[PDB]
Amino acid sequence: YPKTGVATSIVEKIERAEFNTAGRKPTVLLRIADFIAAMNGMDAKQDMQALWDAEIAIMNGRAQTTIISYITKYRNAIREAFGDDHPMLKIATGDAAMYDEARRVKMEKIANKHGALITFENYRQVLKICEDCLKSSDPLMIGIGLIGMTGRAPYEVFTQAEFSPAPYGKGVSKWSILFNGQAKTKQGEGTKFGITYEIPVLTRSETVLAAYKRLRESGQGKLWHGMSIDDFSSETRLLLRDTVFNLFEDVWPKEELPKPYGLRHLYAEVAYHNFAPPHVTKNSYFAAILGHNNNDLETSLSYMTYTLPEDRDNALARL
Amino acid sequence: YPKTGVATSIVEKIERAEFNTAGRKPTVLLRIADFIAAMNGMDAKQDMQALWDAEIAIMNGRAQTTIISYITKYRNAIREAFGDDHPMLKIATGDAAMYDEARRVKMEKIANKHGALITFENYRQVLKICEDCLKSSDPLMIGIGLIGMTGRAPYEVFTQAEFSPAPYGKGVSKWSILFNGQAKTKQGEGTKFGITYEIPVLTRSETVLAAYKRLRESGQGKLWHGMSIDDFSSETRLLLRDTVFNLFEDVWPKEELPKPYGLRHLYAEVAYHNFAPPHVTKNSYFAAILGHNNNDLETSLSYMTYTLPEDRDNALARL
DNA sequence: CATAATAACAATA
DNA sequence: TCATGATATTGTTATTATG
DNA sequence: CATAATAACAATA
DNA sequence: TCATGATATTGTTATTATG
Ligand SMILES: [Cl-]
Ligand SMILES: [Cl-]
Ligand code: NA
Ligand code: NA
Repeated sequence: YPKTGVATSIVEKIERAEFNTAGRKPTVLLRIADFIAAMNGMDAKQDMQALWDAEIAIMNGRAQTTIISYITKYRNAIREAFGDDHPMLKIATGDAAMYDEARRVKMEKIANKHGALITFENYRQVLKICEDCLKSSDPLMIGIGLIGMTGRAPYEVFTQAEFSPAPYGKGVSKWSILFNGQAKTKQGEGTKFGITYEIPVLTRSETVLAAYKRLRESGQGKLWHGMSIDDFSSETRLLLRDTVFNLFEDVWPKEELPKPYGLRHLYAEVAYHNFAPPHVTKNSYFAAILGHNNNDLETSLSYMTYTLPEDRDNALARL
Repeated sequence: YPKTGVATSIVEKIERAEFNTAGRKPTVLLRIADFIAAMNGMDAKQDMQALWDAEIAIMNGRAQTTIISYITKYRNAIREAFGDDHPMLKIATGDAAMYDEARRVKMEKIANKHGALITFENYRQVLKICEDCLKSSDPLMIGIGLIGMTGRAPYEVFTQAEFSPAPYGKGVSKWSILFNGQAKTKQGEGTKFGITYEIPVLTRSETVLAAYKRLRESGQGKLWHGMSIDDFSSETRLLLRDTVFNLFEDVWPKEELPKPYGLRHLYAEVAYHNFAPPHVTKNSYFAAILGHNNNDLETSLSYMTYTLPEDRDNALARL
């Protein structure tokens, strides 16, 4: 328990923002910096409570998810400046009802999607487009194609993925590769953090591996590699978004706009349709190929979004 | 907040047990009765804590699930004698780690089953046997057949089920009926408590309805109707168990012994295989036909236990 | 000289 | 299963009384 | 006289 | 997503500087 410290990343972001040619003012980051600064020398939890109450009063008007995210930012700043043992971490948090309601809403959305799956009629054209993106010389395109083919998250694909040949007996597997660099694990001991596991691919493994080699050895590929989530977001998010919008504009199901992470969802589906052994559930297979926490099947629920046109067809054959 | 009261059901069970021709002594019920008796006049929470600590010390040696169940019994007794506002309800409970570990174990079991589904090779013979049980004159048999065909829980089937014709446009549906009397709802406002909803049946609806009419109008049927869970358990559980063991001894998959609730599991599976529309997930369909809480998909995980031989076959066709 | 009856004991949803 | 701090079911076995 | 750049704002897993 | 009290990602839009 120290009473002194500074949140380096926020301050650096501000000082970096002092040379902005355009864009918003970093007001939130400013408030966080001022918060941490005012925290220095504080010992009375009453004062801490008052401060955090001021901050809470400021965030009034924002959306629930937004407020939650901001709270996450504040807490990470506190951890960065003062450590995990600071008492403010017992004060600077959301009220229980907030997280309860967030959970309720999320589960409601998932439950709604499960009762109204979207028919991905042109999924073959999408997969085709990704496979075409594999051969492009534009690193972004190759990345998108890799999101489509390996089903790895954008951050994983662009910043930290490790793809390698998967041994099939005494040879190399054609329809699967080894992957390392799972994201969002939070370094849980039951997670795939630092674990190399085998995943299926929706095209020949040679093409995937080669394409990833072309991506890594690229200039933008060497710029991307090792990036923090903020760096990657600020650098690529909107461009990737626009490019994805434009690529699949006319083939994506009209119930929704084509977003990058959708390619992950679809992947799972297609993968399950083609490679899943008969002794496993859809939840279990999703959980396996997506690299989820040990013994978890609940996260998989979030990925059941589409239904394949053939499944739709023969589910109408049986009737 | 009163300090006086008696748990009527326990005492009545004891006084009823005073005329036992055979069987164990009601020691647990005795301890609960003595507990409630000693609670009378208690005002100091320290004393309450000491008492419940004595009880906890007694239960040492039992299994975790057992201790949990016993705690449930104690709490229900406290609620019966003193009401929901008694402070002992804040003391007479399990420590958080116990329920955490229970959850962990349960989820681990489910996750294990999801990665090793059992091939129900002879499920057609089982369904056939149930359909045969529908025409029997033995009410128990009819009940079993109804567990197999309607997929309703034993307690529901024998004690409180309300089956009725399901309207299909301007007529009666052949492959579905209306059901009322959902169990285990705990009267949640998002549950099917007191709700009549439509369920699929694995044989013609006429046969089901007729068979249930023959069951209800029976003597044992009129004895069963309206029974508490304890009454039904003590009256029927072991007989139903033995009969179920004997009926499906040679056709049930050899990975497990044939238990009544299995017929529910299987039901779901078969139902999903035959009736599920293409726009819904297996989780959602299970949740729908099993009558689960609103927006819940997690309970359905517990019912994915078997895999049908045809699915096994064509999952090996695709390979 | 042995079996059925009962509730403890236990696991599942 | 409903809620996420537990309860309500379903499943198994030791112990007891009894010509 | 208008567009791109940036971080706020927001939702998903 | 990992844990079940939240965090780490991915997705959207208002605001700002700038010949
Ligand atoms: Cl293909
Ligand atoms: Cl059939
Ligand atoms: Na919301
Ligand atoms: Na256990």
